[PDB]
Amino acid sequence: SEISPEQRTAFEAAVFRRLLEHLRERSDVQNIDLMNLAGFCRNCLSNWYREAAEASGVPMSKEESREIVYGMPYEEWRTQNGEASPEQKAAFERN
Amino acid sequence: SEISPEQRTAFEAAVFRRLLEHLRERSDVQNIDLMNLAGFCRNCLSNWYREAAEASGVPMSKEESREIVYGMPYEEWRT
Amino acid sequence: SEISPEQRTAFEAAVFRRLLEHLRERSDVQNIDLMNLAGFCRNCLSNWYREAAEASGVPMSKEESREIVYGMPYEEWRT
Amino acid sequence: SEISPEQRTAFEAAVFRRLLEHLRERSDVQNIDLMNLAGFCRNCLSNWYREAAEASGVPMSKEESREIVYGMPYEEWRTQNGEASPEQKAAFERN
Ligand SMILES: [Mg+2]
Ligand SMILES: [Mg+2]
Ligand SMILES: [Mg+2]
Ligand SMILES: [Mg+2]
Repeated sequence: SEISPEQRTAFEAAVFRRLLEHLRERSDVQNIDLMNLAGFCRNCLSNWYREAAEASGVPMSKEESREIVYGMPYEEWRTQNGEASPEQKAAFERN
Repeated sequence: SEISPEQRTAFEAAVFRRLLEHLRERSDVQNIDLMNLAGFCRNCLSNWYREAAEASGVPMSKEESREIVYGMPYEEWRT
Repeated sequence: SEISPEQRTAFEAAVFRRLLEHLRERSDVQNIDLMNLAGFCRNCLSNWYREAAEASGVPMSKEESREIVYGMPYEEWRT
Repeated sequence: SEISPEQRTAFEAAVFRRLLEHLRERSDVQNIDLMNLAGFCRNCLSNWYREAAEASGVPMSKEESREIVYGMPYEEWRTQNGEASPEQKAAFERN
């Protein structure tokens, strides 16, 4: 019921980590499609996180913030691109 | 690294609040299309937030979580 | 095993149609609660069906897929 | 647009395989909770699949149909039960 500002922040951070989980398992969900649809993507998330750290006095590169959001160097992730969609796996890769 | 657990929490929470704000301004983006593309929507966000509070020992209703994500009662947003 | 690819297709399709039928009769179960519990709902089913048709070379609209899953126009079900 | 009965069946089977994927990745989603909520679970799916095979003249045990739905012997799956929820992983297993 009655929650502290430290609880609100803990719940925001944790829900953010749930989102990150989720975008990592929906590796098929393209950033451009996210961009086109929703005006953000995993890159906007990395940038906003960078902005937050820089405002807190923590210097951080584009690629450091991306490793945080992606869970691996962004290069390791986007070269793990080339792969069938969930609906194409289901259609052709099973029976 | 040199970034403590509590710095991460700060940055993760700020980024979440910025997402929330950005979804409030992109009110033209339908939960349905977010769901069909990405497998989550504003209702999933409210659900994950509620589940986070529960996981931390704080019970919370479906409507409380939605108030938080939407920045208003859900039914007022539904308009 | 002794069960061919085409037997599987038969059985998988029949089980899907039985699920569909069972969700039509459990119209008291809200898409929202299905979504918050299981991470899918009747709208995800319609979306997956549309994506299956697309994956097979057949374009299909959001409303066509929903007609199939709901057994009626979505808006008529929304009532 | 205009689709054959063989296409309808192919799309039903494939959407069923997408569901099965999904329930396998949401291994945290309990059958009882599914039962309580929705009047079905992964066991009802196994049973219906069994009924369909038996009607097609294919004998199949309770446990064979379950291996089909679960993707592994049901024993290997339910002993891989005891594990933190997604929200508890996010809360306590990260920073
Ligand atoms: Mg972006
Ligand atoms: Mg959702
Ligand atoms: Mg859904
Ligand atoms: Mg059941």
